[PDB]
Amino acid sequence: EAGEKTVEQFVQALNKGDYNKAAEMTSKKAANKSALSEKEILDKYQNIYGAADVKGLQISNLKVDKKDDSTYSFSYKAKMNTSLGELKDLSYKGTLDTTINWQPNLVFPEMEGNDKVSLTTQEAARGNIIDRNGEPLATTGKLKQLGVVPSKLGDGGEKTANIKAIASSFDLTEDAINQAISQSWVQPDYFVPLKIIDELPAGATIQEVDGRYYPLGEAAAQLIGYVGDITAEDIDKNPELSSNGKIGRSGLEMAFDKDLRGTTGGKLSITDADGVEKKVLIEHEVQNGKDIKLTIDAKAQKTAFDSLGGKAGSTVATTPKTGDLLALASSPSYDPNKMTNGISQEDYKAYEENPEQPFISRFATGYAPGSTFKMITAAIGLDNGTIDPNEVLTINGLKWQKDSSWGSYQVTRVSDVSQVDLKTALIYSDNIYTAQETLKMGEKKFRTGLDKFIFGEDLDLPISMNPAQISNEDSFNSDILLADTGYGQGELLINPIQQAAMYSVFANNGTLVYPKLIADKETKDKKNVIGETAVQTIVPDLREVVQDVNGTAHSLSALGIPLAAKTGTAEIKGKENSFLFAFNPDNQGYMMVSMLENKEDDDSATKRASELLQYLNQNYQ
Repeated sequence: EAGEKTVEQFVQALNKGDYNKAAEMTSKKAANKSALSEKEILDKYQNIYGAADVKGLQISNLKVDKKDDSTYSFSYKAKMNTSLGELKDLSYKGTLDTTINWQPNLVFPEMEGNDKVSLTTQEAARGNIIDRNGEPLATTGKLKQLGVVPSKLGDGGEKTANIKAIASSFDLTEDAINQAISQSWVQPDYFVPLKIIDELPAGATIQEVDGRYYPLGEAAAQLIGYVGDITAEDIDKNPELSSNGKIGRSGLEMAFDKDLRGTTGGKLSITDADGVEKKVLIEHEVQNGKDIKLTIDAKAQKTAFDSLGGKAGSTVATTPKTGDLLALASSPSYDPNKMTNGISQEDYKAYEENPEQPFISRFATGYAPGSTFKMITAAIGLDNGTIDPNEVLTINGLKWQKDSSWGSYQVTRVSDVSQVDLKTALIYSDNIYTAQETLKMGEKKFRTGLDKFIFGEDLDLPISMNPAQISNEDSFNSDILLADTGYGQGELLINPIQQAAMYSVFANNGTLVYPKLIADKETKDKKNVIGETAVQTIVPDLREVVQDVNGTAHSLSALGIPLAAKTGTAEIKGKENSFLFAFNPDNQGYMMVSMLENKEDDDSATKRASELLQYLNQNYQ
């Protein structure tokens, strides 16, 4: 009858922690109907379940018959979550009076009379994400935790005045302080945690508590990611997750959650009235999460993020001969510490509504590579024999088009240099030279040179990422699209990591070295991507891009360090992105690609790259 509804509500009240209503659905105390009073059932359920942090109690196979004229029996299978994992396949049985004749059979299947529960949980320590030199990127730190002692809080209006004072001095609703103070585990003299603080009234104290901590903060927020309290929804996906631990929601905290979380150790069992083991429900051994060391340099990461100055952009720093990802900075960013602990709705809405989008991992976002890609188009042209470094094109003005069939579109350069060869085009960042040489090269030869790269490949990196593409379809279907792809801004989509991968060929004499994030990983490369002669022709021109007084990266020559560089721009609609590629041509110890997305006028990726270049030249030979 309607007794099935009485069982559904009973499991629903137990599922969300409401033990008083669940106990209110029980029958009066007797020997035929119910074994305890409602308060006794309340205390038993709290003491047992809440100690085990029982959440996500879900039932199935619910069958309800009718035993006598006023009794109806019921049975169902149940699944539970504890600090020790999932309790699946649990057979519950009992009677109905519609009320519930409660027996200790309904706490755990095979308890009877005055049986107790043994919960010994003592373990867990999430693995640490450390940099290439052992510096912490995601460890456990001592955080400041403000909470309230109910006894030292006051009586009557004193308590209300102090609650309003604490709620006003730290921005929290009065109802939160009163709800945490009135929760069922709290005692008058216990420390009730309220918030973690990034003038303490009567009752407010602050403790030092272990918690997930990110030393670099926003500087590595996109890469490392952040952690969050496990919900019932997450327990639905993976059963072995403890119902109280933390789970990585983004970045490497999520990509490596199984390797970093370990397994909480303990034993949940049922004992008799005299404490002798009856049934072992759950038991596992303590296993802390495994630490994960990356190729990231802590100081290089911090410097590459600070150099972006909060503007929209990204910076990737590698050791091109091995592929070690020294730095993966994305700006703007968010506070991961304030994200894992206590984040207000207003601040999270400010994060999500920011047009610059601090949440996106810009180092893994496909972009038009800009006129930097000129290098690639040059190398291909030097491999197939299309581009003679000696030949000089006569270019008049700042705009050019193949013919009047382009209508209103023209390729734009910045410097009106009449005689332009390859070295001059690299020094002045000439887009017209590149467009003309690309059109003379043809689509077939250009795509032949391009397919020697990593277009369409899915890199072996623990970062969510889409493979780089040359264009939308397999053919350009347009001379304009071919020319624009020539100087790196058509339907091209290459994220900064893939950009560094492709550009590594100039530091390995034509061999592409795939980027590496895990330090233990072996070095994988791809040989004969571009010819050796193309490298030995372009790299000195890339030196001239810095040394010549009209090189677009001449401001770096003041640093007095061996640099081979190439600037770039990309117009999308108008919005303009700035690019800088730079590496040590003497020892190939480091390589760097930086980007300013939708740059402010007078701003450039080269204007902010000096300090990172100095650090990399000092510490990576």
